[PDB]
Amino acid sequence: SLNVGVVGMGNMGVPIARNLGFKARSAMYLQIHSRALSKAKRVCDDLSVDGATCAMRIHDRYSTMTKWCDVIVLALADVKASRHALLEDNESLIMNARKGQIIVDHTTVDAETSRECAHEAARRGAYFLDAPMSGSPRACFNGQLLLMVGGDAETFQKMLPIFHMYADNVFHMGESGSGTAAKMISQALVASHNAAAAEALSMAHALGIEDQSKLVQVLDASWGSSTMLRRNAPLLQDLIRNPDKTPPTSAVSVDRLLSDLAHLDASLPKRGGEDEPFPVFDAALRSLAAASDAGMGDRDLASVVHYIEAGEAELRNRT
Amino acid sequence: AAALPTFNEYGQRVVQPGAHGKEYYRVATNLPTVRTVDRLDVVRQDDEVLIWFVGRSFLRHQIRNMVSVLKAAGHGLWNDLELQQALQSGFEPSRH
Amino acid sequence: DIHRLRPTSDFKASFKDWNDLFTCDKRQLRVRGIPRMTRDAIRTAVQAFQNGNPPERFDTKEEWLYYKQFKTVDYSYRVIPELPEKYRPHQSGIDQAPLPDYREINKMPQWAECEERRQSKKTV
Amino acid sequence: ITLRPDATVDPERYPLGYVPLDGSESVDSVWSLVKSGAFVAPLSKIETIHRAHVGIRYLTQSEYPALSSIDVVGLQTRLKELCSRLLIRRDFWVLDDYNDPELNSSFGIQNMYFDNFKWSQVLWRRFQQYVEEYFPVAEHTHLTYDEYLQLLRSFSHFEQGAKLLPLLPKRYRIHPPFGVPALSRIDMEPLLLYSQWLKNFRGPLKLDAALVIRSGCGAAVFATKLNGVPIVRGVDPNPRAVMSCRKDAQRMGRRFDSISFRVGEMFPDKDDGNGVPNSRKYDIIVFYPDQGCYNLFFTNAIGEYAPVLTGFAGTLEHFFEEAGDYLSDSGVIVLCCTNVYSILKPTEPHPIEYEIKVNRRWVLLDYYDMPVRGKGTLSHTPTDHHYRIPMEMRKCMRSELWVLHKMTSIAHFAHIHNIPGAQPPSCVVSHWRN
Amino acid sequence: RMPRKPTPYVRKFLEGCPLPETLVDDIAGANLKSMAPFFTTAPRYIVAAESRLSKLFFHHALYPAGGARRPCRVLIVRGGRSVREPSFTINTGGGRGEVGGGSRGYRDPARRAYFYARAGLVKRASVDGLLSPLCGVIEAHFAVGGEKLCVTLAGLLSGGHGGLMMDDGNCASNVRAAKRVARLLHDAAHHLSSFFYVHTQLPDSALFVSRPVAVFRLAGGLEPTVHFAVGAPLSVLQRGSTTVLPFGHIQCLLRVRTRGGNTPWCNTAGNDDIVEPWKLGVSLDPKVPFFMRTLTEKRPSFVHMNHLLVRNDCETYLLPQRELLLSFHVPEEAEAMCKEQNEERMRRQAALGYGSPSHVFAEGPRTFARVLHGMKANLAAVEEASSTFRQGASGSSRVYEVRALPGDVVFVPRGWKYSVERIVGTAIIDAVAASTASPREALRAVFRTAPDPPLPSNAEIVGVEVDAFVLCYKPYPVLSNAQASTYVAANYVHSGIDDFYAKGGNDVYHKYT
Amino acid sequence: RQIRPYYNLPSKSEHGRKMTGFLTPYRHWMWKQNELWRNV
Amino acid sequence: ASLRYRRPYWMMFLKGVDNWKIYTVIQQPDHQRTEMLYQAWLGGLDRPYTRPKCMANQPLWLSKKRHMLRKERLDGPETPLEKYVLEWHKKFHSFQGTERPTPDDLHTALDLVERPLDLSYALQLLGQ
RNA sequence: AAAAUUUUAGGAAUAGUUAAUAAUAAUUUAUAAUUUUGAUUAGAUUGUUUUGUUAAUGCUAUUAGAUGGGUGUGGAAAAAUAAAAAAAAUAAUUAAUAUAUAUCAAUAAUAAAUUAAAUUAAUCUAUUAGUCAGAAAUGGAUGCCAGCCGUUGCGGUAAUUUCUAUGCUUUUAAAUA
Ligand SMILES: [Mg+2]
Repeated sequence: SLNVGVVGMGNMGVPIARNLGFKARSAMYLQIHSRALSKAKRVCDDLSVDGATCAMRIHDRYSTMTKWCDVIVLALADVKASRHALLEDNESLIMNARKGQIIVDHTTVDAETSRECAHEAARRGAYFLDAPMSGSPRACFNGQLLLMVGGDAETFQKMLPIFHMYADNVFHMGESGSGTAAKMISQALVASHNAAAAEALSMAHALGIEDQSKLVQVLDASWGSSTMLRRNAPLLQDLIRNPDKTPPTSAVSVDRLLSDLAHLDASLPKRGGEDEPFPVFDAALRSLAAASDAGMGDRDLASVVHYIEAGEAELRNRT
Repeated sequence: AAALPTFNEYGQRVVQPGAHGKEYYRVATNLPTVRTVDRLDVVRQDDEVLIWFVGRSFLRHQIRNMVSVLKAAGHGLWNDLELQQALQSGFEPSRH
Repeated sequence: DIHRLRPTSDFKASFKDWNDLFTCDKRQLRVRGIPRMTRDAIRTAVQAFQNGNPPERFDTKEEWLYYKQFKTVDYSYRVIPELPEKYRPHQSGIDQAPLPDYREINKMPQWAECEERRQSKKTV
Repeated sequence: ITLRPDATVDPERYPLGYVPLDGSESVDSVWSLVKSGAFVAPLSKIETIHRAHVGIRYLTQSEYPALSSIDVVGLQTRLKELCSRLLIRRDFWVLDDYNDPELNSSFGIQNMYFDNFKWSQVLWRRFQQYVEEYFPVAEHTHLTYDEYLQLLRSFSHFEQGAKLLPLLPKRYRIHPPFGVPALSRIDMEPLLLYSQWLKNFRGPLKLDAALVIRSGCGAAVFATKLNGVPIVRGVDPNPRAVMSCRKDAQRMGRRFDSISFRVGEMFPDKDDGNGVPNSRKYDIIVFYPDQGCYNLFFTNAIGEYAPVLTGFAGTLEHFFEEAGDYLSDSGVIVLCCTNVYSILKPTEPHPIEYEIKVNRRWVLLDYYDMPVRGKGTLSHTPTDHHYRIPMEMRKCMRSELWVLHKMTSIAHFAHIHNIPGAQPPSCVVSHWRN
Repeated sequence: RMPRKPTPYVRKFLEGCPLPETLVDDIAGANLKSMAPFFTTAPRYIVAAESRLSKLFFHHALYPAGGARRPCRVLIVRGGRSVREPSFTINTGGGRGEVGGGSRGYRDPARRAYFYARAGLVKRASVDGLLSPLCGVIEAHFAVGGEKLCVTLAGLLSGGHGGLMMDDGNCASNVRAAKRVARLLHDAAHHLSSFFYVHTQLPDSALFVSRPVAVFRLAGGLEPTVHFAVGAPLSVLQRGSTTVLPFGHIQCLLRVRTRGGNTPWCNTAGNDDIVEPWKLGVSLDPKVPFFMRTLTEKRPSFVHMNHLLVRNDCETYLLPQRELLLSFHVPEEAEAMCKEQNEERMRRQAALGYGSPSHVFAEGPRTFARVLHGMKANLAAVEEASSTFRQGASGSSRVYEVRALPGDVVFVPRGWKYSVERIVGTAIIDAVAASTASPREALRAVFRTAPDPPLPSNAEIVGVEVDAFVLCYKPYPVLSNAQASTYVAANYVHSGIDDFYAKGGNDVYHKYT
Repeated sequence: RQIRPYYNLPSKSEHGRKMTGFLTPYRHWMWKQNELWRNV
Repeated sequence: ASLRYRRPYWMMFLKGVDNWKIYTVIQQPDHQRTEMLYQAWLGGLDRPYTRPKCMANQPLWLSKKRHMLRKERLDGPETPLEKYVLEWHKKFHSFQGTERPTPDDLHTALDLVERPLDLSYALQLLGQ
């Protein structure tokens, strides 16, 4: 058997440890680490009161977690916290890694971070997998998450029954650094399809089509179909026909998308030779940035439709 | 070897007259092609190779063929087996 | 996984979850890259679990590995020993039966000598 | 080989220079003798040296497993070292299981190729005269057992034919005399992809006069005549392979008539300026190079006044330089490799991509690849040990095919590069100009 | 019958030579018919095939059919390592049943081959991939004061001696285990970076308990076992009140580095500024142009400690984790036993005066005495060829060098000494250049598979690696004169083996009472 | 074919087969149920 | 999994032999010499003898003779208890014996103890 | 158990033998038995209105099989190896591949068969030749010679003639019906 240890408790860190306590019927030993010992004791008490089938341990430092667990899984809040916990700390998980350990990072970090984490784990002898999470916290509670694991192939085959305890769709992107890029490409496509749907419904209102409930039925059966087109169109109808109406706040925000989009331009090569080798990506990014600073950053992703013309403001005047 | 007794496709014993004793113990050549090369040196000078042939009598285009054989050996194309088979092949009285 | 030539446990990574295992027919098992006997065993176990028979069978690997080491031609769970060319001690160089040293084996052991010394001390 | 007993391991206990076997000790006891540098030869039976030959080659691969590219080149050097110590005597007819004229029983690989009645009556004497031409009784007091096995396989090619399947339709057989490397099942597959290429690209490309370089057994020459090329000419540096290939062209019917074989190093002569043989320009030049395990690894540059490369890269740069003088305009060259230069030597750059990108003398017109379907030995030099390809190398090998044309003939093939589904380079798109 | 198409010619009746069954039975060690006299000390190599090596064949490999008294051979088994999962009982289901016991041997090999198509970096596997998480929890137990690490290494020695032979008088075991590592640290004080080898038990960090009475399991979840190992494993008492150790028979061969005061790399070297002496004539090209030799690491310079790992209380099964070179020094009682047995068989079977020829295989009527003398001389040539003679202190014995790989099983008997070195790579030596000078100047291509060695009174413990797992079994019985005179291998082709190893030897009146 | 489940009586024997045909009474009862369903 | 058709019918239910493959090829002349030399190697016979064709073990008359001819391991009994051990094995340890001992016979062995070596012989009769 | 039907370019003898029998397991009796209406032996040899051809009761082909000393077991020796003939709990019975993939391993195409006309769907290519009425072919076979005359190895001489593919499955040469 293998001992498993989950590091970090936030809004997304708790249900992974809850599912690892539920589905592991005292076969794989569970250890819990957090940024504070009070939060780890709190989540251990929460796992204890609702029915715990496996014994779980609480630790305040990473050294006991390293010397006790074979598999370490991390679910932190930001990139810099995972960089501090994995590499920058004195009792680091990768710098003091045991040969044969398997360290999986579920945070959306840059490509160079996953590259240097894989390099330090390969020099220490361990195996580092980067598998950024995509999904809802309640979908994580129900056990539905999207994971794009990059790392070794046989190490990925060793981690499939552990990954199937809290995620349905777990795919192998290839070598390390390819898993953290898939979330960047996915959210870039999300932003581009949202901008395209906003522009298409703006042109639909410009052409004078009054029935949008039948327009989405044909637009879903065409070649220009997308899931974001199915998602945003009932809200975009009210945001177009009532432009004075403020958009409602959502769980996913403009800043939540731009936080992952802020990792992509640092992980991409230098664009200054041609100044724009990505037209619709920056065309969506400027509209999201114009929607952020105007006071609509925390609201829904359908707020791009009021700032479509504002995406042209950084193109006419900067050139 | 081909003139020794062998069973044919129908199983009956056939034997060619080459492995008989008159053509079996037959010497290779009849013409005086047995020649002496006293000295055959390959000297690598600066920027060139010099093949020295010191011998009393030579055959027609013998030196110009030995130079071609030595050039083919310099590129690494033969072995001892092919050289011995070429030397025991003897004289070929046909231009084509 | 009960058979040696049906490595069922080698293809845990060939399915994502329970429903994908239980919905795939033999053509989908063929395109996933599974050999014939293995995919036949997988499909038979799935169809037996669908009929109400869980996979409760004894693993016949070690028993067959025990029975393999003999020279049964049909693998019929028999025991056929190999007969070497020399099966008697006289033809392997040994001249006659070994005689035991009857004076060596009839000596009194060390505990018996110690108890005789203790008896000679305690009697007087 | 004639042994010198003064330079052996133990010249006092074994004054003949070798250790006779007598067929009693185990194979790993013989394998420890050969690893220490001692020669072994059979005393009474060929079965003792044949059991020592198979078991040593299996024990050496167990000690040096083929785990990467550098483990195969080391195993080939070790197996060539050990199999040279496994000797057999020159007078093999004095051994016990050579032939029995009364029971018609024999040991050796001649039972796989010949009949038991035909060997024990008449063919034991014809094989005795067959060894005398290549390995005489005077110059050799002992033979390597791999030389004895190759003499038995080449005696079958001398007696009966050798079918080239599935290259030749079941009735055209060649006779490689001795020292001419025949093709295995793996060696046939680069010529099977070429024969499918020539079946479709003859007539769209107007391929009439083909030239084959380094023919060897002549299997690449006969596959071109079968696909419809009227004029084929072969060039082989082995003179005995040239005489045998043109004799098999007469034996293979009347549809192999315009086939010619000359002796040349790589290309024909082209030295006489007054005889003008420059009027014979070929439109397709075929090259099927050999890829041995010692040939792919030691490729490096040599020469001060004439700096030349060695090995597989030096053979390619000979073919890539002199082919323009024998090609016609609007003509192509076809190269058939086996992707082992990229497997056995992954640190060095690609030698065919080094000609196109750097030298800029040839333009990549077409390139095909196909995975390897069969198993066996690959580019086997005849008098050496047999080494079949392991499973992990066989699933990575591919049958490649490179079709290149001249840099000066871009404007003729410009309408081939602008079709959909092709990859024209940056120099061809500048010369088309719509 | 079979449908055969008629031909107007004769039919070829091939009697073609197949792969011999006796050859693969002797290579795999499953022959059970070879009567081999003249017991020798040369090691025996056995290539493990699938389902061909068990306790039945390995018992005859230990005790051959000639009537031996002691397994006095080193037995190398290529690819014989097995991996066992822990077994557990299913409480749910239709009933109570125990599952999970299975062997991963002979199907999951060590060092999977890495072939790919695109000074130079190639891809290889030098460590065993299955037992590497088991190696990690042992190597992290010694990772870091220095005195605590020294007492950790002294507290974990196998049986108090750890394989090392040192004179210790008026001393208990717990002080002897400290004196041995004190002698090693005093010896390794002069070199900046040196190493030594010890036998150690499994630490408590590698053994975790499971609640169901109490079941201990390994940290990696895999147990290194040998399925063809005969007899019972060695039982060692836990001291802390004496109970048995849960995994005491599985030991470790630790290489420890000292301080004083999977990407191999290949490089092809060139040189700046009588070829075949065995061949009589002069050849235009050499028959063997290149040599291949195994590259071993450097031993630091050398009173001097013994540095020989000797297990006098158990039989040793070495499962290497890296490429090692083992130099076996033969004990004197084994070669004395083989010498007296061979000379007894010579004076019994060959009582003739032999005629006194020039050499053994001379021309003349091959009688039984000449066949026996030829077989004895070939055995002597095998012993002299595969061994070398070293010097010790006034002592000299045979030294057999054995190339051990990851995944093999090397059986070492009790009383056999061995030095262990690490194989670092593979070199290629040109034969024409080695005819004039040493082969160090004749190097053409060098593959370095081990890029290990870093460069950042007493000595300090730097690091600890495990090179092999030592499976220690209980000492196999030595037969007497009467037991070996009546020992027949044909009585042990089916059964009686576990009673041969449980009871002392075999019965003197077995199956003829 | 007679099914040998994992929860039958194990024969701890190194000279033969590792599992006997001795059932559990639950196995006897469910075999009787399947016998009746075949008997119809 | 039966040996009904692999070995002769007189080897039906046959267990516990040394090697039953010996007794299928006894009639071959090189194995017929090996059987008669083995009966001379076992002693007890004044003439050359082969065991019968339908027997794998030794016959009942022959193993009774070799058990009676076998010299006892204890030679030269000093104590009358050690003479009683030789009377115990001739009576209660004969070949294919039927009669069991008596608790009064154990009392006779427990009444002849003189030295502490006699208690090792007497208590092992108590264990039988 | 019975009837019944084979062949030899240079045609002759055969026998553990025929019948009777109070005879299993033949100590006897007999003028015994096969064969010129073709025997025994020797050669060839599974047979078979199944194949091919023709106007043809003609000619010509064949691959169902069996097996007195390996074991008296078994009802029956047919027993040293066969992709099913599913083999005593419904293992599975939707389908198509039903095998490679029972994937490594000494070993060689020597050899054994075979001869097209889809066996799942995720868009997108298929379709011999700038035709050769006969002109071409570094395409085969192939030498000869005296230089005033010694093992110097110059030249005529880049020798000349003789067989050819292909078109042209409208087809032409070879054998048989
Ligand atoms: Mg009468």
